[PDB]
Amino acid sequence: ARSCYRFRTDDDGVVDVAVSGEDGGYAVSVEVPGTRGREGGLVLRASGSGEGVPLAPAAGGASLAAELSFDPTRAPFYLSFLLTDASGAEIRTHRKTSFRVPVGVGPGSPAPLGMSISGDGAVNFAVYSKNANAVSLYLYAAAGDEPALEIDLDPYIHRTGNVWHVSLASVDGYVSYAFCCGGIRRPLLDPYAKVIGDFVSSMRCFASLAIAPSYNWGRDRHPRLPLEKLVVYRANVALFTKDRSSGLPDDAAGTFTGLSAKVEHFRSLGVNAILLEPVFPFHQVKGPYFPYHFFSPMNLYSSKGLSVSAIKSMKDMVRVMHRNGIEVLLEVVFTHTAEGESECQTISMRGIDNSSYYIANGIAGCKASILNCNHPVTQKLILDSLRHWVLDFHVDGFCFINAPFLVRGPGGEYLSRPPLLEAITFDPVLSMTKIIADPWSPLDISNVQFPFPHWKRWAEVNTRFSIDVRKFLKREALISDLATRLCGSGDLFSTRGPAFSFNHVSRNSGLSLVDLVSFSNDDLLSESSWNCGEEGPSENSAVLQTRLRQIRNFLFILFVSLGVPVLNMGDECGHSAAGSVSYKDRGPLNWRGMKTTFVKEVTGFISFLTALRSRRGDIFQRREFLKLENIHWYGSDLCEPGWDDPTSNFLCMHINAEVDSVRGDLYICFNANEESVSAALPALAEGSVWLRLVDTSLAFPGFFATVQQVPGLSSYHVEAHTCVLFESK
Amino acid sequence: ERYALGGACRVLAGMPAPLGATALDGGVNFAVYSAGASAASLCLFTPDDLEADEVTEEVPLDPLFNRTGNVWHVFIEGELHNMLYGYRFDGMFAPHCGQYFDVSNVVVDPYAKAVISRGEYGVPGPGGDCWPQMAGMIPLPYSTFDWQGDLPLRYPQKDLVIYEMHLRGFTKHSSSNVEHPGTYIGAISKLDYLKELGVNCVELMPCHEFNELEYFSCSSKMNFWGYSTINFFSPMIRYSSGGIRNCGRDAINEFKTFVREAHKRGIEVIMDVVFNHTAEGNEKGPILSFRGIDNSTYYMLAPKGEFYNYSGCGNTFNCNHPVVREFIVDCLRYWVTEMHVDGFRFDLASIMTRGCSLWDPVNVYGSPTTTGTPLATPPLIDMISNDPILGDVKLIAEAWDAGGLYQVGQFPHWKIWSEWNGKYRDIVRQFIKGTDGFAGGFAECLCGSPHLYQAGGRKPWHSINFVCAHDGFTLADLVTYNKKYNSSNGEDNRDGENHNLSWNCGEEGEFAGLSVKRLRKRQMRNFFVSLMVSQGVPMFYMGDEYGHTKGGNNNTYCHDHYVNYFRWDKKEESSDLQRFCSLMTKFRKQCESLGLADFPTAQRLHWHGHQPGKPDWSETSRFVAFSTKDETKGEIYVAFNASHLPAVVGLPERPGYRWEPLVDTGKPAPYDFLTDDLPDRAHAVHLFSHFLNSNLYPMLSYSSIILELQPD
Ligand SMILES: OC[C@@H]1O[C@@H](O[C@@H]2[C@@H](O)[C@H](O)[C@H](O[C@@H]3[C@@H](O)[C@H](O)[C@H](O[C@H]4[C@H](O)[C@@H](O)[C@@H](O[C@H]5[C@H](O)[C@@H](O)[C@@H](O[C@H]6[C@H](O)[C@@H](O)[C@@H](O[C@H]7[C@H](O)[C@@H](O)[C@@H](O)O[C@@H]7CO)O[C@@H]6CO)O[C@@H]5CO)O[C@@H]4CO)O[C@H]3CO)O[C@H]2CO)[C@@H](O)[C@H](O)[C@H]1O
Ligand SMILES: OC[C@H]1O[C@H](O[C@H]2[C@H](O)[C@@H](O)[C@@H](O[C@H]3[C@H](O)[C@@H](O)[C@@H](O)O[C@@H]3CO)O[C@@H]2CO)[C@H](O)[C@@H](O)[C@@H]1O
Ligand SMILES: OC[C@H]1O[C@H](O[C@H]2[C@H](O)[C@@H](O)[C@@H](O[C@H]3[C@H](O)[C@@H](O)[C@@H](O)O[C@@H]3CO)O[C@@H]2CO)[C@H](O)[C@@H](O)[C@@H]1O
Ligand SMILES: OC[C@H]1O[C@H](O)[C@H](O)[C@@H](O)[C@@H]1O
Ligand SMILES: OC[C@H]1O[C@H](O)[C@H](O)[C@@H](O)[C@@H]1O
Ligand SMILES: OC[C@H]1O[C@H](O)[C@H](O)[C@@H](O)[C@@H]1O
Ligand SMILES: OC[C@H]1O[C@H](O)[C@H](O)[C@@H](O)[C@@H]1O
Ligand SMILES: OC[C@H]1O[C@H](O)[C@H](O)[C@@H](O)[C@@H]1O
Ligand SMILES: OC[C@H]1O[C@H](O)[C@H](O)[C@@H](O)[C@@H]1O
Ligand SMILES: OC[C@H]1O[C@H](O)[C@H](O)[C@@H](O)[C@@H]1O
Repeated sequence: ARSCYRFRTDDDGVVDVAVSGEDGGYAVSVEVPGTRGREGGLVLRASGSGEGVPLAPAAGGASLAAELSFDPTRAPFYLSFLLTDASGAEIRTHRKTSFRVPVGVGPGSPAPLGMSISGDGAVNFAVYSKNANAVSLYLYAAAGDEPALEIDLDPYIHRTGNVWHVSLASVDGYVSYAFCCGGIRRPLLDPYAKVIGDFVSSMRCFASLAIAPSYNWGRDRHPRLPLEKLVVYRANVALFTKDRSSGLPDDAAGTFTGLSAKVEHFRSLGVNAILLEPVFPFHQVKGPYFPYHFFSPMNLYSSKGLSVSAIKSMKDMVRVMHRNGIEVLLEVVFTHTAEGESECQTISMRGIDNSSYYIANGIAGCKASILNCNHPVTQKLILDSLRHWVLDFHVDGFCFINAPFLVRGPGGEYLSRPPLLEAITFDPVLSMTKIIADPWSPLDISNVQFPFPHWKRWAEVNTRFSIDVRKFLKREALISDLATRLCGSGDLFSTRGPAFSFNHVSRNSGLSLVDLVSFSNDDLLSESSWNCGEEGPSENSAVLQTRLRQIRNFLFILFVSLGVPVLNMGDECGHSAAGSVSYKDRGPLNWRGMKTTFVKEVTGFISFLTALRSRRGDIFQRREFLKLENIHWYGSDLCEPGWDDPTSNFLCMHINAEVDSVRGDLYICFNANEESVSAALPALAEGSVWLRLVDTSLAFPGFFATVQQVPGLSSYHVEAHTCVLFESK
Repeated sequence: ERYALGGACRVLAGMPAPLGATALDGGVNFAVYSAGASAASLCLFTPDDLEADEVTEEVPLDPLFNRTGNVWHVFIEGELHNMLYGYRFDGMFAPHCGQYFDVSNVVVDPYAKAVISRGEYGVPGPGGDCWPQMAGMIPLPYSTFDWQGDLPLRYPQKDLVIYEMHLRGFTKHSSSNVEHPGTYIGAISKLDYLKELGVNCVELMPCHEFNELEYFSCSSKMNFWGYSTINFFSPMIRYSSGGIRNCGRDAINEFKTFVREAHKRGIEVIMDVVFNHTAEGNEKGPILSFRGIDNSTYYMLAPKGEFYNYSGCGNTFNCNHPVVREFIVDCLRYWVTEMHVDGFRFDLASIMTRGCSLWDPVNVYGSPTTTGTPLATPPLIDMISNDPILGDVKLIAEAWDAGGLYQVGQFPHWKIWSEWNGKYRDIVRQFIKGTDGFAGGFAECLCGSPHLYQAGGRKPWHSINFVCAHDGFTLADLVTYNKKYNSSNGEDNRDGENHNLSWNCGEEGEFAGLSVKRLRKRQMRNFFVSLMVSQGVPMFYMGDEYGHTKGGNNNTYCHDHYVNYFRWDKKEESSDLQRFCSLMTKFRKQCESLGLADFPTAQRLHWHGHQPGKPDWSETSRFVAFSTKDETKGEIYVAFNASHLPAVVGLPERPGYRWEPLVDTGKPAPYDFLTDDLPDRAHAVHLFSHFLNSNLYPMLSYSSIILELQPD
């Protein structure tokens, strides 16, 4: 139990200082080897005091030496001294400094970044800070307000390059730690901390010194579901079950345990992938989309309200989902944080080194700190975070919010070769996880429409799908747009496939399904919504019937298009937002509605559509676009539709089931017109008759038949605002 | 449930990081990246079995439990430190597509810390096999080296004098009188000589693992310099006296020991790393580590599977691929944290600026910048410059390659990277030899090349000034031969720089008249003076301090004999030049105005000609003189007369002061440099006092002088 420090002197010599802890004080043995430069003996002026402890010949006269002792129970300190030869001349380090050594704390190691436990039991701390030239470690014990212990780090011993580091014999009696950088006494949160404390707003958080217990994953295995056979369901951990109607105990609602308790509800809809909203720790004021930390889940989502309980609960939820065959996808915000320009907002890395982690003055019209995503240090932080969330929490994929922002360089420019995205795409550990680019940004600055790079690996959320479907149902779009979106949006995913198009008609933000058919005013023109004849809720029977038909049409288009349908939380049960387009106004999910006939219809229709997708995997769950010989476009009576005619809001798809076991053709009619229209069914071989499976103008018993039979070349009468699906048998 | 070593050892899943064998929890965790491999197995050898080229044990890897993403991994409980390991990968063999998988090959992990193939330098394997089976060393659960409190010197780079040295050649000659010639330990007993020579930094020529017999099977040549690396995490085990003892661990420790001793004597260590290519060569070369794991990832390939050749050595390392970037940064961090290296010099560093094929619009966006195109902000150099650890070490770059890319003054630097100033070399070689139109360029060289480094935000000490290196003429050959003599290399004298900018000082060859020999001595001292008075970091190759000669051969990469050895017996014969060089280095150290942290300003530095204040910058000028204010010397006047004519140069008029001679390369030794150790220094000064009293100095042709302003 000792530590050596070999100081190079300024007179071509060496000074070896060995610090050994006592079984309680400390013993510091100074040894000057060599000769010539010290001809005549020298004295150890410890801080230049009236003492000096003259060095006596210790080894054969070649090695002069002295020994000092320091009392026990003394907090870590620094022994600073000079050497004076027998002529009055002083002797200093080669940096023209007084030989300074630590007592009570070892040198430490530069890796791993963060807090590590060594084989002996010593706790290693390592933190990167290029801007700072003075770093100190604060250790807080159980309540503390002020540090229970403060350890300044010597810039010469406790530093390798730009990584400050220090080892401690033990941390007994201490529960958390923090870093002070530059000289400002504000504690800082270690970026690489895996366990953290509770936020306290000036802002304050401390990394816990406890190590997360080893988690027994048992036989847990990644579902590894093919991207094509994916039906996503976005969910907010808090709002999903925090309502008392969910029937969960308090402190179990709104948590990961509550999320896992509804795996049967998830399975009932045919869902096999839940897309959680950001689970990183976040400021309560700004919301989940402004994270402070990137290595643990938020403690509000744990039953006990702690970060360790949060880790355990989230791992349990992932285990339950994996054993139930459902993948877990995390929405991750790596484009900005909740930290502020001022010193009160600074918590984690705006203080440690904000020249590396953040862009100069951020961007225009945005106070939120914009991360320097393409700076190598930030690249490493983000990549380590992703690897931690994959290897540790067994996450199946990530949906990168504000993904376009990740392509911008330090100066706010647009990089032609974004290094961070390239690193993410070709990370060996992450090669099997799904990566999805989400253009929507919580900020107030829309970036640009541009060609996000994918390497045939990135999926994308297709907002164009939402806009086009909404417009078509609103009668302000050409049928060519609906044709493009139904066939997998090949204009955008030509080189990837339909499966890489994450379709959606309603998001956590904006208007919900029941709000796209009820709320349509001047301010909501951006949502491309239609009030169906009367703004706000109403009692007009015709209007309500039209709204029900519109909801059915939205779900039908979502689940019959080529791609991955992404179902927002509450869409299945009419979770109204009261006409607000802000995600912050969304509330807890009212589960009672699950016993209604309206929600019965919605959930049954969604389940039927998912079952149709599963059964006819050769049509909807394809890795490649449908051939341009098994798709035909027809109008009122088996005729060329008016692609360029804006007034024609009717269209028909005929899909030839390529029988490369027999397969049945499909015929889908979309009618957004305010008036009915005839539909001439295609021709079928002798003995085959169309089966009317979907008709959105009927009541629940018959709305989605698993059946009515129709001979070939017949003429159906599509009612206004309806979708019809037939399948040859 | 599975067991590896006849049931004794247990086999678990493991974890994918860190890559390479790692001692952990009473066992060893192996992890290796391979994207194209459909199957993989871990092959364990015992040293005797590896000698026989037989696998002691083979643990197959399940693609379900022993593969996370593109990283195969497996954990084995037990005491495996005394065995060696490799991998056997099964995939597609398709040279046209860039795949080379073959189960008959056992490959060495790129992250292996020691590659055990042979023990003795230049001794083939059992049967003349120059390419015997190689394996990697399995780590111990603890470190077995005492650093003795070693701390990083962190000398400011302006205070560096760099000594490029070959580890084997430094002590391999019989005249070294060391216990182990040609090893790290053998070199440890000469760091005292280096310290007394004035050096405080040693640039080791490639000490990474390499095969010295790769040129030996065909032909009968050696690979002396070692610019073809097998393993990058591993030191050369044939440069250690231990050899393959304790599975190479001893060799590792030996290298560490050398470093430690260098730091005990106040000498920083800079490793010469060669990341731009590998010993595997082109498709026709051996498959050792990278080609058998992922050729399409680790190498630059044209669309038809051909190997891009920008290094000139057969293949090009895909430096800017993300995986290769991570590998290179990890290797450098390992050499800095584990082996306590102070800096790196990158061979053909410009190859690290050329982009990879991943950004071809075919791969990204699926359909229509290309492979090998130099980049403005290469990702690898960005990762090195802004690395938490590597950002604060020396980062010297040889800014060019064999593909025609030349980036001196333009290497993407982030205001961090230094460079081998080849323009300084050319300009100084051309001025000191008497060439027209190089007075202004020479003056710029003396000032740290502000026209190259000042605009970009770099300082004078980011320029690594050098006149001679391992490749090219030595300092003595630079003044003895007009043209190269490379017939011994075997390639019909087609090797090495053809534009040497050298001058035989009259007659050619080592057999010349007395006047030519004295002129050569003058020229050697002039080169050293120019190197030691310039702003920047002076770098010189080993042997230039005593006049090492390679017989006119300016490319001796394949000679394991005395032509590349430090001649300790010939050092004593030419101890006058060694004394002059040591005194010049000490003089540079003492002067406050030579190792400047910023470019010289007109306030401190004044330019003169044959008369003060009237420099001649014309194309016919061959004289450059200046005076520099000095906080310790008062003022120093330096003058170079590269003309073939003597000149009585007037000195600046400083009322109440006199110029006292210090250095004159024309004087006979020891009067070429005046020190108090000469009992008759005062008499020597008095014999020229009649010139110095009228502010004059008589200079021979091709000679330099340094004077100090003393009160009088
Ligand atoms: O970046 C460094 C740079 O240069 C420094 O100094 C240079 C230094 O790096 C080198 O020594 C350099 O030498 C080069 C070679 O590097 C390079 O090869 C070059 O050009 C040719 C060369 O003519 C051939 O090598 C050519 O084809 C060969 C393959 O490349 C090679 O892989 C070889 O592979 C194996 C071969 O199949 C086989 O013969 C085998 O040998 C035996 C085995 O025992 C076994 O197979 C048995 O069964 O039988 C065989 C014997 O038959 O081993 C071979 C490899 O070990 O196959 C081809 C040969 O047929 O490729 C290259 C293409 O470029 O030629 C020389 C020229 O010098 O030059 C130095 C210059 O200085 C520094 O100066 C500098 O600082 C630095 O920047
Ligand atoms: O340069 C002409 C000039 O000087 C002559 O003396 C010597 C030159 O000063 C000197 O440079 C050298 O010329 C050699 C070149 O430096 C070098 O490229 C070499 O490889 O070839 C040249 C010589 O072969 O040598 C000359 C003398 O030989 C000469 O004395 C003056 O009259 C003349 O004005
Ligand atoms: O004195 C400080 C000054 O020193 C250096 O400037 C000198 C140049 O190094 C040197 O080349 C020379 O420049 C002259 C050209 O050679 C000549 O062709 C002509 O056109 O005039 C030039 C300058 O007038 O002399 C200058 C000093 O006169 C150094 O480069 C500067 O950074 C530094 O400020
Ligand atoms: O989006 C569909 C449009 O393009 C198509 O290739 C067809 O010509 C027709 O369906 C329409 O013109
Ligand atoms: O098929 C309807 C349309 O879908 C697509 O967007 C393609 O352009 C083509 O398939 C057609 O124009
Ligand atoms: O990118 C391809 C586009 O046109 C094609 O012919 C496909 O049939 C369709 O799925 C897509 O719209
Ligand atoms: O899937 C059928 C495909 O055939 C086409 O020639 C193109 O590849 C694409 O436009 C189309 O989707
Ligand atoms: O390509 C031109 C340059 O190439 C090389 O790197 C040489 O070192 C240099 O002398 C030459 O001028
Ligand atoms: O100066 C070094 C010489 O050898 C190198 O390997 C370069 O490829 C060449 O350009 C240069 O002339
Ligand atoms: O032809 C092989 C040549 O390759 C390189 O570019 C070296 O600069 C040169 O010294 C060597 O002879």
